[PDB]
Amino acid sequence: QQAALRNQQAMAANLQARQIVLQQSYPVIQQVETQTFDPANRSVFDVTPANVGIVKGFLVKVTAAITNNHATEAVALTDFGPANLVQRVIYYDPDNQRHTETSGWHLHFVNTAKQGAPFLSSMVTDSPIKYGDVMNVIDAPATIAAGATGELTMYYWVPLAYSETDLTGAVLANVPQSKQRLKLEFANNNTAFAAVGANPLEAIYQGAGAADCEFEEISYTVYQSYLDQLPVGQNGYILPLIDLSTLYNLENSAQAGLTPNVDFVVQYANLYRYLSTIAVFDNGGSFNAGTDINYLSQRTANFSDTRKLDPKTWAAQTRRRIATDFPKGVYYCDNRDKPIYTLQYGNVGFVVNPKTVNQNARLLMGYEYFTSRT
Amino acid sequence: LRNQQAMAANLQARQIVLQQSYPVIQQVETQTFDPANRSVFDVTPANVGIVKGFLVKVTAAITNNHATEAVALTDFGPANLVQRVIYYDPDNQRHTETSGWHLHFVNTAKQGAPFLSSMVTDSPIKYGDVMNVIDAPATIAAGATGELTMYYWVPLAYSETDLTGAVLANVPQSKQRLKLEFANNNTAFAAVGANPLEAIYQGAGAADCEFEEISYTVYQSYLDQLPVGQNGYILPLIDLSTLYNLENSAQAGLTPNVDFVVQYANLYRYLSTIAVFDNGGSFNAGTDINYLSQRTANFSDTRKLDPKTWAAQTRRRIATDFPKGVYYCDNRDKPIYTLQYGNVGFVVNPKTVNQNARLLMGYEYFTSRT
Amino acid sequence: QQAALRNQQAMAANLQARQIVLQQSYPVIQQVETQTFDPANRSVFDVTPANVGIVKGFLVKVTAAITNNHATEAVALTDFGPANLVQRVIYYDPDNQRHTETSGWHLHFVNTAKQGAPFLSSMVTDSPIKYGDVMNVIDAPATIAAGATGELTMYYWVPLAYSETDLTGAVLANVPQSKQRLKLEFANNNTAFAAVGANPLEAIYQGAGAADCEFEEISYTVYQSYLDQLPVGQNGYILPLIDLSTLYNLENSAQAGLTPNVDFVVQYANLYRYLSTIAVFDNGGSFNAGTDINYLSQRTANFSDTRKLDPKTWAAQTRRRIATDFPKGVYYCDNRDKPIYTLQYGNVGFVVNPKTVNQNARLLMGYEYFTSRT
Amino acid sequence: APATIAAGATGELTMYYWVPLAYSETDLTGAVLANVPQSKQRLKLEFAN
Amino acid sequence: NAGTDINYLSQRTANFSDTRKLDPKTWAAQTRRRIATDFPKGVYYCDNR
Repeated sequence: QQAALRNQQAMAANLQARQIVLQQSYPVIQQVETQTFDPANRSVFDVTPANVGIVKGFLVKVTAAITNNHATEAVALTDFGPANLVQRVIYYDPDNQRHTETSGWHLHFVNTAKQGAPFLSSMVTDSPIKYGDVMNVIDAPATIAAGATGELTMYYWVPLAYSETDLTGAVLANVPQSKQRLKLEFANNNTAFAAVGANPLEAIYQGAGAADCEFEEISYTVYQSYLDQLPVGQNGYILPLIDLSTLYNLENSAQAGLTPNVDFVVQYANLYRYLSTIAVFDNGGSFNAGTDINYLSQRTANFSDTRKLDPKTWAAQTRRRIATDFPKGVYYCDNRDKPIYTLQYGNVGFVVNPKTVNQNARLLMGYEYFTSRT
Repeated sequence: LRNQQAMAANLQARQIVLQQSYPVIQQVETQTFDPANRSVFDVTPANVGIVKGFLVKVTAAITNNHATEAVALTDFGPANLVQRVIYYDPDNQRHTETSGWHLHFVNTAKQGAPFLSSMVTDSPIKYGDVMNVIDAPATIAAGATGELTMYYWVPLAYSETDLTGAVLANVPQSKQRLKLEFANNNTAFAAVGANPLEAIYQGAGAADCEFEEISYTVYQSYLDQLPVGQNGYILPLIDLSTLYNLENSAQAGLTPNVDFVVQYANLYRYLSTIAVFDNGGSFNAGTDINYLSQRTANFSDTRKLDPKTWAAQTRRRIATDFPKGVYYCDNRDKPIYTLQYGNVGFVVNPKTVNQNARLLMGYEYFTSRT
Repeated sequence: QQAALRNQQAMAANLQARQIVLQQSYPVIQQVETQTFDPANRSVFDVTPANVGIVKGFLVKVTAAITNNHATEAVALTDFGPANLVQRVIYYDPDNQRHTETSGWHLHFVNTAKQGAPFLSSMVTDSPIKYGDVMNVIDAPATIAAGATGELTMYYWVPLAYSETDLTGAVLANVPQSKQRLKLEFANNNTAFAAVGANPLEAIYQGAGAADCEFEEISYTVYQSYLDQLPVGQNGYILPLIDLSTLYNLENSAQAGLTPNVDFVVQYANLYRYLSTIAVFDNGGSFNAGTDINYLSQRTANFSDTRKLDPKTWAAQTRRRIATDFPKGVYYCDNRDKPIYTLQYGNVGFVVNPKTVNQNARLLMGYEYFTSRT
Repeated sequence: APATIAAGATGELTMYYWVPLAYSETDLTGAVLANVPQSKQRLKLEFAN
Repeated sequence: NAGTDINYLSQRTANFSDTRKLDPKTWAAQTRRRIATDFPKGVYYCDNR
């Protein structure tokens, strides 16, 4: 019957231990690996991080030099640009369980959503003191002319723990036996450059000189963030067992079958607690600023929409979250305080009712969620 | 507790039945007809002993009446001589309900090689395709008549030694129903450019092809002289109270580079899965797929593989590849089984998606009658 | 004295735990790494697999594009062909202990022996239904003409566990500290192409156009097969300790000193339990279909041959095992049910009594064996 | 290393470096215990060009 | 369209059995018994009252 007291007590014990760990341990961010390579030779890498304490996440620095060898035509950044330097990232913990498995662009948009502004960007102000884009932390030339070489830098934070204060999703890596694995599939000369008229979704640059663009090199450095000198007690190490037994993951998917003026519904799976949802309307390679959509919504089994909104009003809600708009055709939904959980109510779905549908149209979905390891 | 003993008893009873009864394969019905008149038949098997399955022999003569154009076998060919099969037991409970091609592919998966095929070897002794057990001419030229032979095994029992799914009909009284829908002049021939999925021949002369006639003979396989003990007949109650069925379904909504997930239902113990990528009438050898997988919600992929590596696993099971666009997955040792609907899904992430694309699914599973 | 009861009990406990692990865990096959490279730049790679649960083995997919740039002459596949895409494979477990260390051709012949037919081949039948070589799982053009480019695909299974049901040789990889290592030494432009008259043993193609053949690229993908969600008990994880403390390895060697009509004997070492033996008679670069051999045998210290047979009768025994013959000059011996163990009887040797011996003749031996980790 | 390389000639060089962790073969001061599968050691070499 | 683009319509239970798998005209016949005429082209009705 009742006995649910266990949960209540478990939550309290988990929160208490989390606090003790945060108070007693010390945060460390350490380089684990750096490599420079030619994408023509290789683009997929498997990084083996260190097994020390509780791992919170990885900061991945990526730099690249791209030369546009075309005789006459230039190329220009796509909407995602340097966020496409990493095509896909997948993490496995010591028990070989998969956590995040998503695209670089999705990971980057979530980094932005969680910062509350374009990730690691430099705001512009009227200050006479010379603050500004001094260090080019995330940077890429808007265009690369025929014969020119452009230099790019972009960063991604691959999260395990939900935040610096909420260790839900963190990973205990102390078993010398099995290693963690951070797999990075980088852009290469076949994904980074889109010809005029081709789909720019996964590309960095697009334009009439694309066929002659090539990477001179790509370099990456993985920094691992963790907590060391974990606190001990009578029963050994004090550890938030729920935090460490919960997966905090980002995943993406693709769905097709849209038709003008008809509700296109993407169901949320059960068991997962969805914190945020991103929907990219790849309208056959065209990315529009809401003009190809009637409305978007989140709906429960009951025909009840909780936020059926026209595109600009939907965008207004997002401006309250990241202080600007996501790129054309990218829509965001924050459900952090009340995660979508199909057990709480009936099934739930994310809805897009398109106004215009080009051939090969599809919705690319990105999700942020918590789920029990077991 | 219990069960340990229920299963132990079931297995003991199965063994006694196999040891004491005697297997019989008997013709129950034969018929010749012209599909222009009829193509659906309801065969009434005999209610005797424990029924294990039915071997269905189908022969047909196809005439290409075109003036100058020929037709050639589709990838499924004679496997499409039977379009669908449905079996109802004496208690009005359905077991298998699937297509002829899916049934045939499962027959192959269970044999471990193309069903009833003749393997080619260097033997100087004249073994070989002597009897043309499953046979069909590669092409039928304009004005020619081709002769075809096809066999299907409709299973009730899982195998010759595992009676799970078998049917007790020595008593039931009420009749069994083996429903067969055969190919006809509208399904057997595909014009150039048309979808060849359900057809036997395709080509420029298709519009003028027709069946001269089709014949079928159903053989029933059962166990007779059932063993009797104290309480009466010794029977494996679990085996006889479990359904072993094959079923098919169709799913659409595929989009390039996006995971297309087909959820497995709960309650069923899925032994195998077949997925056919009918890419708008085009059937490709993996080139239109990024990867296939089986996935558990919140536990990721247990076998996310590129098409060739997926095909490699299948080569270990049937010693060759299934036809273009046909993908197989063996889960016999550890059946897909979720207590919650869709806690597991079959995944196909397509590279190329043509108009009218869809996945035709085929399942082999066990489930309780109750 | 007795007390050997311990062994008997240990075996029972090992078998019981193996069964529980097989029944309770779930099998997973997951990609760990993929790379495309130019053999002119590099051909040796060290792959770091994931440390998750009990590792059973690795399925390695290798593809390549080879162009014959010769102006006029073609090249043809050698007897081993694509099986020589990988020259050598070596595996080290987390404790840095070496398991398999052998040639790609030997590993492939053992894959065939254990399947009971040419590994991952497509048999030919009279079926009218279009089964067949649809997916080209293991494939290579028989010849590559002057100016043409051929595409190849081959697969190797690198075993740790003996089989899917016998976990002897499997590896427990849970220590985050030390990584496993799978080293692959691939073919390159110096090993893959043999000139007319040169030794074809390690080459893929041989012919008058060989000097102008080159790889355009080689690509590999390593898939790791393992058991996850291992069963736990009162004493923690239930594990077959003998299985996990036994090495199941493949190794190869070379011996010379053959003389016509004289028994050439290769001794089996002590301690190892030899499951199979492969002997390749590289008769100075010539590979013959038994015609250069009087007989082969396995012999114990006692002049007692257990199977002294003429080449065709030896080949007949092999046809019962793999349903066909191994390539010219390749001889196989199955000792799986009663492994050669020099403790069981005196020393034992594999014998070849050659009829003809060319200059630079040698026997290349391949062994499959079990041995105690300690 | 050849003392000189004439116009048009190619010279071949060989050199060795011992990068010490331990002070000597008998004094292990400075040696490194490398048994944690997690984190790797790293030896960076910046060559002449 | 007036049924010409449909093979059949039905109501089916998980048991995979159909309680009324009918060709379009026969499906329409059942509706004619309910409303004394046919619904407009492409509109199909099913009474489960």
